[PDB]
Amino acid sequence: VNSFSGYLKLTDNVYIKNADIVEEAKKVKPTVVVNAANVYLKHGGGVAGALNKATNNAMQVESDDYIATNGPLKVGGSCVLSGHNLAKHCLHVVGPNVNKGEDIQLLKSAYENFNQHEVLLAPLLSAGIFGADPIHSLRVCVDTVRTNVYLAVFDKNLYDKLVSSFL
Ligand SMILES: O=C(O)c1ccc2c(c1)OCO2
Repeated sequence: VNSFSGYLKLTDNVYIKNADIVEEAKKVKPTVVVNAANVYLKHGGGVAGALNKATNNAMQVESDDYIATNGPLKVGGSCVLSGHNLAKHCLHVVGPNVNKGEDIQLLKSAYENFNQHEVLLAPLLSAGIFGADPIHSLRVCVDTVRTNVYLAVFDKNLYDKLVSSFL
């Protein structure tokens, strides 16, 4: 049994809810929250900007030190950093950004990072300002992630379309 409430069960391991990822993290304090990161861990907008704002910029300060030591992530890659006030850990995952011309086949590689964590609160990778089709992102998630994933969707309209169209 876990703390996650109000989710729609899609499969054995994937759950979905219309919720503010920030507000959901603050309520649950999950072991892992996933950030929709870029390779530079520059948390300007979208999910990343919202998560970072909720940490009062501590996520960005920590991320800048990580990049200064390790250099950029790979598209499809990830790193584990602090979850600050939101979670124990933040898994920063880089999905391909279609608005930069990145290979959408890297979306599966991105979701494979979730399999290193038994339970996660996450957004749909490469959705929103990353430019991919969220219906496609949900399909790759279900067909890739084997661990227990609780997906938070920012828009009620998109949430309802994802559920109605789910095979
Ligand atoms: O919370 C936000 O401001 C935000 C902004 C962009 C998003 C999102 C959340 O879900 C995925 O796309």
